[PDB]
Amino acid sequence: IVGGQECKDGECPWQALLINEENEGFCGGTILSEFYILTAAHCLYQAKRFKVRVGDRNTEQEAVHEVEVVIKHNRFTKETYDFDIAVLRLKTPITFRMNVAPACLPERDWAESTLMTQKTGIVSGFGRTHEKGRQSTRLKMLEVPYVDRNSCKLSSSFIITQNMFCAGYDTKQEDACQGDSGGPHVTRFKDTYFVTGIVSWGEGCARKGKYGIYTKVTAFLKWIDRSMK
Amino acid sequence: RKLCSLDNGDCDQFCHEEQNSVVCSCARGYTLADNGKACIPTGPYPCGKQTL
Ligand SMILES: C[C@@H](C(=O)N1CCOCC1)N1CC[C@H](NS(=O)(=O)c2cc3cc(Cl)ccc3[nH]2)C1=O
Repeated sequence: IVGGQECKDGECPWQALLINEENEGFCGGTILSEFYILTAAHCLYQAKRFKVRVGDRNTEQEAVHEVEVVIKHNRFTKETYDFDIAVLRLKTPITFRMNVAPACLPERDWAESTLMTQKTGIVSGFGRTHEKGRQSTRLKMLEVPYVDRNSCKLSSSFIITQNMFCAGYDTKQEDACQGDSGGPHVTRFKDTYFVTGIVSWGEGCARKGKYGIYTKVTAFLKWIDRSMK
Repeated sequence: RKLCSLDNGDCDQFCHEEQNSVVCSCARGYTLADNGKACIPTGPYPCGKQTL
């Protein structure tokens, strides 16, 4: 996360971190329930074996869960990042506590008419804090304005499918960045946070005239429901 | 603005219109309150709540 603020105690409890063999974070995830994590399909190629960490806001000062089943969308394309979504079923259930809680999955039509129409959502992760930099040791979050679909396609050098949406700032230098992929984009409605996107891709980080591109969760609610059964 | 378009039909969470009337509902782990509008957590750590 470039710009934004540190997640304070209890503010981003649905954040998950995918960590490699060397226990270094390489992507985020969102906690959906005691057994399931939502992430980006493209993250699954950034490590051969990985585990999921929850509850840590600081990777330097200390729960780790192994993955049982990886459910990847059969239509994910490396070429366009379309269908950039996966669900992980963990071997052991997550114990909810301070800094560890699931985000809500919304009902589809209501999400589209009420959440996707809000002014902003919130992205979070342990990704880089500058386009060139190391992964963050602290969990960060950033309020990102929803971006008009037409404005977004006009700003992009790559195709924006209906499975994606744009969020961020045109000029202000704040964005998700490398290492944040697969993480939560949530939208608050009356003090309840609903999962609305998955961090997916961007042309650099915080580049003028570019926005962050996210997997549109509403396009996959039935898919997610099915995967969790 | 009418029904669900008017302040989310006064619903805490999900609002649907059935037969030109508001019907509120809630995410898993919440129960719809007696007023048919509020959503009450069934346990600690309900979804979507910061742990403050
Ligand atoms: C443009 C895109 C890319 O190569 N794509 C793959 C093919 O499909 C189109 C996107 N790309 C190149 C750099 C960028 N890598 S990154 O810096 O790790 C990254 C991810 C990401 C996510 C978001 Cl939401 C904002 C910025 C951002 N930067 C990325 O995803």
